Amino acid sequence: MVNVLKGVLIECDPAMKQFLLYLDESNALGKKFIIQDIDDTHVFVIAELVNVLQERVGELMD
Amino acid sequence: PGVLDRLYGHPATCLAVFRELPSLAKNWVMRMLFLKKEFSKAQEESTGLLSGLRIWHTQLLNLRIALLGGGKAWSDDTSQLGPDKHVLHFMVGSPSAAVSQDLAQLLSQAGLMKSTEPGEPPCITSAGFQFLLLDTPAQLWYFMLQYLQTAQSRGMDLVEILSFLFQLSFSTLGKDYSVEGMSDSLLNFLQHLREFGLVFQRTDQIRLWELERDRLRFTEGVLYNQFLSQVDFELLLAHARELGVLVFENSAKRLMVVTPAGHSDVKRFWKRQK
Amino acid sequence: EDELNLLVIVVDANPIWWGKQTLSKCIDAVMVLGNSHLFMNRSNKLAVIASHIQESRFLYPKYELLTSANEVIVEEIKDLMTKSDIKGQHTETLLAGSLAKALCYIHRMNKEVKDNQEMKSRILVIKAAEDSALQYMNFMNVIFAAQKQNILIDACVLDSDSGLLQQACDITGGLYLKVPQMPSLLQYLLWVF
Repeated sequence: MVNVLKGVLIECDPAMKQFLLYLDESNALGKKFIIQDIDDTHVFVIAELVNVLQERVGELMD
Repeated sequence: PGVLDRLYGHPATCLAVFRELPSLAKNWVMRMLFLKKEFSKAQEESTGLLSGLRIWHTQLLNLRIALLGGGKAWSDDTSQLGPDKHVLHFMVGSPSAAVSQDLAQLLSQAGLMKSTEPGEPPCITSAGFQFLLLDTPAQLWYFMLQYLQTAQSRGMDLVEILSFLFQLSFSTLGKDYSVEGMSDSLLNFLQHLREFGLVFQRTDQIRLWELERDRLRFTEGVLYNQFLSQVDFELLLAHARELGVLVFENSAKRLMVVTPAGHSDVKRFWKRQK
Repeated sequence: EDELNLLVIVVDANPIWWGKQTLSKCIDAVMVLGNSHLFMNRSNKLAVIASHIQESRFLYPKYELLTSANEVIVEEIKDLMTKSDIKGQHTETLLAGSLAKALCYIHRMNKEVKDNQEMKSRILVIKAAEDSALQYMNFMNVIFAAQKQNILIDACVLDSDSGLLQQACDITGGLYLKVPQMPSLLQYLLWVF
């Protein structure tokens, strides 16, 4: 089962903020690169480099 | 009179018994201090002997004058003993003892100037690795050594003392780290150095804990694992992450799991053997 | 330092010291204490008296004098050691006599000082011995004189039971301490009073 490995960052956001990150992913310019996938409602596989952006954008956004 | 040797003897016995491993000696040594002491002491085991050595000079503070001179006489013996002996605990003991002899003003500046012990304090002072505890006794020794010299007219030691200058790099480090304790020790060295030789030398805050919390926000740096060949290899590789305590998440119906970066390598090794 | 201060130390010589088995050490400690006391202020003076079994005697009479004080004390005590009044041959000591001597000295020093300003004095007793009924009138006479004089009499009982001394401190408004651990003598002298 050690078939495949992928370095990624695991984000453990709340059931409120996650969807926002989704929204950040789409309807965005130079984006949609951001989320690898939604593993759980709470957790997402995302970014790497994008994490700095996702966090900052969330901050700036309401 | 006959009682004196007996009573104090019992505490000599107690210190002797739990002499080796920890730091039992300090309290008992003090009691022992009051009641050729140095010559006789020398035979006894080093640790504890040093402890007694340390506190006795401190304890001195007419007949007292006689005592100081007597101590001065065998300052060499302790000094010979100090070197040669030279853990952090031991190291603390050697400088603490040296420091104490220094304040007494019994030690000969010459002799001290050319001795390994002075090199050793700045050596530990230089190295980043030494702990805060070693640092404070090392620092104190230096301060006391300089304190001892109330002249510098005739004090070769106030040359080697200059070895403080070497410390600045150490202070730069220490500063880089948030080690306030170390820095304070440095300042004491500087201030003391200047002192000896000065003549010769020319609500509202509620938003501030919230602004601190804005600098912390979570995610983890991570490996994901997928496309696992059969369930036994998820469960082995998963249980071997869970005992390593670096599972961030798991879902057995996905055959998918997550490890933070610090145990990527123990997983990469277990995936290769079994 | 403005006020001249005389501290008289009465040392109980009794052979009880044998039980103490050391007198030599007690002297060394007392000397250290005196040196510190004299060093604290220019105006401090010290007088030392020995209350022996047979009689009271003056060991010594400023800090500059300390070297003199040390020699005078060592020599004086050695003379005292004599066999008579040996061990508990005589349980008591002549404290009344010692106190009388102390008050006389304090008075004389005071008169000279009277020419000048006021003097403050206090008496310290290092007590090894036991009190006796015969002693009551004489001791109390001296004690009451001190109280009237407003001279505190402090007492450090290394051992034995001198009730009169305990009473003496109470009347005098002085301090009385029965020392547990006699070897801690130096600490008591410095700390206690």
